[PDB]
Amino acid sequence: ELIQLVLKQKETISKKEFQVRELEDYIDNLLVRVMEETPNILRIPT
Amino acid sequence: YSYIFKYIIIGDMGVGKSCLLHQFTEKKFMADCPHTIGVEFGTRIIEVSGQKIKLQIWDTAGLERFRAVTRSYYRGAAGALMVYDITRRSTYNHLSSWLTDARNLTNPNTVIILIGNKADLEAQRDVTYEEAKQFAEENGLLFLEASAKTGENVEDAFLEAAKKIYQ
Ligand SMILES: Nc1nc2c(ncn2[C@@H]2O[C@H](COP(=O)(O)OP(=O)(O)OP(=O)(O)O)[C@@H](O)[C@H]2O)c(=O)[nH]1
Ligand SMILES: [Mg+2]
Repeated sequence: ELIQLVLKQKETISKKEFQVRELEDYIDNLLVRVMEETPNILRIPT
Repeated sequence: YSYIFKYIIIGDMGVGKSCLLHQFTEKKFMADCPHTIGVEFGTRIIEVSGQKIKLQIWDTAGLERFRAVTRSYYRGAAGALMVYDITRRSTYNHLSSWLTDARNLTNPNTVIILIGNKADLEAQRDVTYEEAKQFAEENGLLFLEASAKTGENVEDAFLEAAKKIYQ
């Protein structure tokens, strides 16, 4: 038994949610610029 | 083509927004649509009152929360597909707040069409035709049920909107 990794796994999870929101913030800020300055980058397919 | 109409598609995660876009612009439900990261758009050229028009149709994940791309996403929109899942009331219950956002982030003559998607999933219906059609009229929306999967009413949804935006 060593039960404390629950607290530690919690810590870990919080850290990755921070990591995730960080990356979503980057993307968003990038996409603003891209949409203003070369929107065709975001076309599909090609 | 000699005019361009900007469309947005909006609605909760997993209603089929990406799959509608993809059914329209490649008549193919390839297939298990895997959730949208940031922002993309397709095009199709249509014809209205004998005039050729490029639809330019933007897709992103169901946000809700304000974000950096939000303003410019709505910004120039001539039409908006507002989409719910026919098998999930929650997605339908949220329509009114989607319409709110839509209405203050686009121009007032922006044409908005309500899509109840996944009409193929009859067995799992969680929302009536009639009550969705009611909401549509109360709110001066165009309304169709559709299926991105079968193709059913997908073309019609985009073209019905295009007429009301004009020749
Ligand atoms: N049976 C059926 N499945 C559908 C239909 N439209 C979409 N799907 C499926 O439902 C799931 C979600 O569809 P998406 O088009 O990704 O929904 P979305 O609204 O783009 O998702 P987000 O990008 O996260 O907002 C996927 O598994 C699709 O394959 C439909 O008309 N019928
Ligand atoms: Mg999507």
